[PDB]
This record gives sequence, C-alpha cells and structure tokens, in this order.
Amino acid sequence: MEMLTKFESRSSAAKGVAFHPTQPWILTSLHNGRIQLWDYRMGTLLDRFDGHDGPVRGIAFHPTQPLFVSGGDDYKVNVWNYKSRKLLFSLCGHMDYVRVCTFHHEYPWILSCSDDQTIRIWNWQSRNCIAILTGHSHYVMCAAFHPSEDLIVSASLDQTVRVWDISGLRMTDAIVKFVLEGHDRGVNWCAFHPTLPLILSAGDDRLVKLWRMTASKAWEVDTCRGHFNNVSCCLFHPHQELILSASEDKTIRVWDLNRRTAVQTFRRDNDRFWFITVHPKLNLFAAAHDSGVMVFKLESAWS
Repeated sequence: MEMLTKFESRSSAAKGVAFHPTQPWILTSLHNGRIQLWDYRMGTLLDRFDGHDGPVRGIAFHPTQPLFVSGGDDYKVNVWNYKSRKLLFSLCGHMDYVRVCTFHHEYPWILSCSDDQTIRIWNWQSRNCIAILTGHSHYVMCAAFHPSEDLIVSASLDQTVRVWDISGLRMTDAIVKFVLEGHDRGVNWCAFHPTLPLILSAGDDRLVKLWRMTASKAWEVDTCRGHFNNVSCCLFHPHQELILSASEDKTIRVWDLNRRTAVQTFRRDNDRFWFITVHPKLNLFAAAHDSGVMVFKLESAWS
C-alpha cells in the first residue's frame, strides 16, 4: 500500500488527534500542553486552546455537539465549546495522568482513564462523575465505548484487557465481563471494530492481538507479530479488511484482518509514533509522532 499525505504539521510531539465528523478539521493535543485545531484541506491553524500544564494525551470531538474534551498529565478532563471558544469546565477526580478521553455517541457521557488505575464515566450535562471502574492494578492506558452495546474495553499496564458491562449504569452499575489474558507485558491500547464483534489490543510486548467476542464468551483469534518496540496504538480499518498499528519502532504497520500477515510498513527516520486514528466515514487517517501530525489516505500500491 501507499500513503497519500494530505496534511502535515510540524510541532512539539503530538500525543492525540481527533477528526471532526463533518468538518475537515483535526484537533491535535501536544506534549507542550497545547491543543491545535487545524483545517487539513486548507492547511490553516484555526484555533489554539491553552487549558493544561504538561502533555495532553486525550482529545476527542463530540459527534454532534459543538464540544471537544481533553485529558492531560495534570489529571484534568476539560470540556470545551469550540464555537464560543470557551473552556466550559474541568472534571476533576483523577489522581494521575489522564491517558484517554472520549464522548459517548448517544448518552451524555464522557469516558476517561488514568494512570491512577481507574476508568471514570462522567455526565457532561450534570458535570458529575457517575461511575468509577476499578480492578486494574496498574495504569489504564486506554478505554473505549462499544459502538452498539453497553460495553467498555480497557487496556492496562497490568497486562490485561478488560471488557466491562455497563448495562446497569445505562438503566452493579459496571461489572467486569472479561479479563483478557495473553499479553506478556503492559497493554497500551484497545479498540473495537465499528461493526464486527472484534477487539484489537497492543502493548509493550510488541504484539497486536485480535480478539472476537459474543454476548457470552471471547477468545484470542491471532497475533500480529513484527513490531520491534512498544506498540502505542492500533485500530481497525473501518472500510477495508485491514488492521493498523503504530509503534515506538517508528513504523505504522498495515496487517491483513483475515490472516494477520503484514501488508505494508511505513517508517519515519526519526519519529516514534504515539497515536493513530481514522475518520468515521472517509478513507482518512491521522498519526501523531515525535515531530507533529500527519493526515493521509491509505491506497493500494500503484493506484
């Protein structure tokens, strides 16, 4: 495959990137504590947001509201209105670095996870913490809402990937359903497939593991082997049978979803990769690395 780069930013190390679902924008959250809002079709910096001290690793748009949420090493989860350009409020409660923060697609909820070993669910309408998910015995490096079920998946340096049942909170509020074992070192990332009952996880063991799950059970399907340093991030290609991973070995790797064989490796000479994301509708990906952010299309070779 080939990488068609549509936009690159040169900046302090990027930790997070978020695609706007309808506008041609990305938010970037940087090691220096700043959040950039870019138009990647025009190549223009639309806005800058100062609300954190230290790196900002969590960043996400609300799918419909004029909001985005940021999470920082200063423990704060900040909710912003990007139309009025105001910091609406800070959700305090986490006692260590925040690694991820996202909005739910239906309920007025924010999800965050932290080095303090907890996942927190907040109601951004009431500004209250409505659930604290405990059980992990080390940093929770990632957590994600399921796109169609009342489930959360989380990844921790305790070497486990947890799938939680949050049906109770939707109506005990949260109960661990699966404690997935298999990674031999800490797990840095976890992801759901947008329509298939699959889970991706990636960790310091250099492995990207593919899991499948039913309502009653789960199993490891296979492992993508090849990265030669910590894997920072992984995701499903939404519109193709492909897996993508990003690693401190300075590569983004594309893998066959059906066979978990290597399809294509992209390298950067000097930049470790910290994060990758995909647009919910378009063949559009973003990667965050030591020197900034890149937005690109993934195309078949000599297309």
